Amino acid sequence: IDPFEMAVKQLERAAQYMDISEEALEWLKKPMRIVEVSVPIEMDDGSVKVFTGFRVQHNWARGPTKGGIRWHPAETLSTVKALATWMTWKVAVVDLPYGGGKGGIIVNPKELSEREQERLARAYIRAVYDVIGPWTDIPAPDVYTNPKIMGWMMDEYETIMRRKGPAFGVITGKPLSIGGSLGRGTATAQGAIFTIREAAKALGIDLKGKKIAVQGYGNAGYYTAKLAKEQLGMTVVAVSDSRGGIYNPDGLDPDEVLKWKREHGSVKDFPGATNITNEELLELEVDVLAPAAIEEVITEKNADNIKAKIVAEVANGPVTPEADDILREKGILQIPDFLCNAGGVTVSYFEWVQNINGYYWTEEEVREKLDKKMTKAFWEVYNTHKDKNIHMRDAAYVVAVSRVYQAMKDRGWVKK
Repeated sequence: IDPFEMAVKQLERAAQYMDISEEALEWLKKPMRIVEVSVPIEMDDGSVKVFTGFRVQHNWARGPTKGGIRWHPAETLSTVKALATWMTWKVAVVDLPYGGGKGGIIVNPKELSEREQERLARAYIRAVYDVIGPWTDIPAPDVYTNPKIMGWMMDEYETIMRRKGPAFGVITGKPLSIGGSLGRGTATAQGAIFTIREAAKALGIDLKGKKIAVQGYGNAGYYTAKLAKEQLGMTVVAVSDSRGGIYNPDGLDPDEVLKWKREHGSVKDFPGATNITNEELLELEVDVLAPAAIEEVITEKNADNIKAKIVAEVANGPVTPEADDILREKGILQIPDFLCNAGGVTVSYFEWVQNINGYYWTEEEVREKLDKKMTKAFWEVYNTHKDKNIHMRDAAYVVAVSRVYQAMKDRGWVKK
């Protein structure tokens, strides 16, 4: 099952729930520009190896395209195109002046040296310079790619551009020393927490004293649990990793859990915590469940056993459509996967704005702006949910596609 076909099928599913012209749908089913380039670098042994690089710009009706760069040995053009299509709706649902973009290199960075990684980043910039820019296409960190690569890429772009403009704004996720932005580390978790708070508010419930269970204990789940406990006052009762999971009714402190994980190798054998597997955690009775791990974790098999009132899809697509329908029939409020984790792209947009303006904000300003954006986006999606009597995921798709379609119609690209 190809990923781009999956994305197109999802888009058609969304379109049959809204009034959109056929020509606009056909336009949206095709990326507007796809760039495939060869990336030659010099290895440490002296030889020259050529890698395959991609840069897909799905749509730029609303503004310059946005999207990360992946360095994964399993990268394909279909995956990049599907992720660019997903990024279009992701930036549209938050009402950002951005389009959809995505890049990738077919490479295994685990076997590349520090110098070789720098050469790869610089060569990728030298190859895709003609299709990227501060107002054309803004890359971002992604799978197996870190802010250090962002700094290298920005330096190479500035060298090529000869400092004729805001070279800091060409790429986001940069280190603080060079055009970086505060609050980037906790962006996704902050957005997820804000969406969870808004969902609980809408449902008429109090977070203070409520249980939460988080699956996956990476950089998105640990901050989610942390900020949940501080801001929402919720009692974290269960966390899990790929190896295993733990559960303790009284409450878990994520700090020593992460310490233990980064000292033991996994989040298990915690004192007073019962060792449980991911499936037991998923079916555990809680108030908020936040899957922040490998995709497709809530399927039709365990959909009925879920007892969480709110399911926050922090990860990218952890719920299958059939399990999604089952959860909807059970009165479970699902936050769309590309709406819950939209804090990262929002903070990236804030970083781009700071770079473009030459003025940089503080932590509090970034946090309050992110709160405003997430609150407005979630209430828009929820109002569409209630007005159209369609699925929340479907409501988010309707909102995003409606915004993109209006932008296209205003530009005159589509006449209907």
